[PDB]
Amino acid sequence: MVEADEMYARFNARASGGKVSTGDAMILARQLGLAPSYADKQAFEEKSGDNLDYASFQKFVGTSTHPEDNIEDLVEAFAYFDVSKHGYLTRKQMGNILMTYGEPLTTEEFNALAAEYFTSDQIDYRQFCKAMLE
Amino acid sequence: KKTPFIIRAQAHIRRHLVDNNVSPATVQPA
Repeated sequence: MVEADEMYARFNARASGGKVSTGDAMILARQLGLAPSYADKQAFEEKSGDNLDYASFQKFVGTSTHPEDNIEDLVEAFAYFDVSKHGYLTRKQMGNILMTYGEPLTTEEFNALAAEYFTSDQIDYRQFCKAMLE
Repeated sequence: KKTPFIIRAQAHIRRHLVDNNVSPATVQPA
C-alpha cells in the first residue's frame, strides 16, 4: 500500500465537506505513486459512486495498486507493434499506439510525454517501459 | 490481448504526467 499519512494529508487538503470526487481520487492516487486506469475509475463509480469519504478513497486507492504490473507484459505489448523487430519504435509508431489503442492519450498528454521521455525516432520501448514503471 | 497492457502503460504514463496538468478526467476507450 501507499504511504498512509501522505494519503490522509492529500485527501484532507483536496476534500470539500470531507469528500473528494473520483476525478480527484484519480489525481491523488497518481500523486501517491499509483497508476489507476480510467476503467478503474468507472468500475469504482459503478460500485461506490463518484463522491468518496476517506474510507472509500482508501478503498479506491486499494483497487489502483495493480501489483500484477510487470515490465515484461508492458515491453511485449509494444513489441507486438514492432513489425520488423527492430527493438525500437519510431515517434510515429509510439504516437499511433498510445493515441489510438487502450485508453488513448490526448495530444496534450502525448506532446508532454514526448518532450520529457522521448529522445529520437528510435525509442527503446524496453527502457521506456522501465522508466514508466519506476 | 495486448490492449490491457497498453492501458497499464498509459496509466503509468499518466502517473508520471500528474504534475503536468494535462490529463483529462475521462477518456473514451478504444
